[PDB]
Amino acid sequence: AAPAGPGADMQQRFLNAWRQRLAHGRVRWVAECQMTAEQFMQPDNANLA
Amino acid sequence: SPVALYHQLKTGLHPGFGFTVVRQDRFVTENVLFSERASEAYFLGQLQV
Repeated sequence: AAPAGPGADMQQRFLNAWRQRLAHGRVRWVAECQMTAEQFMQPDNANLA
Repeated sequence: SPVALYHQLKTGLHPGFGFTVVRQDRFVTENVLFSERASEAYFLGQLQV
């Protein structure tokens, strides 16, 4: 995003306008807790491709 | 609980109880046979068409 205006509520611009789409779907890129052979396996790692 | 037993097992904590693992397995054999002089009194009927 582009930042806009004062920086004070810029965190608050992020928290309120995103909260519906942020809290609903799980993020892809937290896969660090996935193990080594739990990476390449097809179960739970449809993000393989 | 079975919801909790994801986060114990998929992450890698041993959940306090351990398993025995049963599979089936199948093997071809090559069986030798034997018999004595007369084991089967055998019979043959008349053909019909």
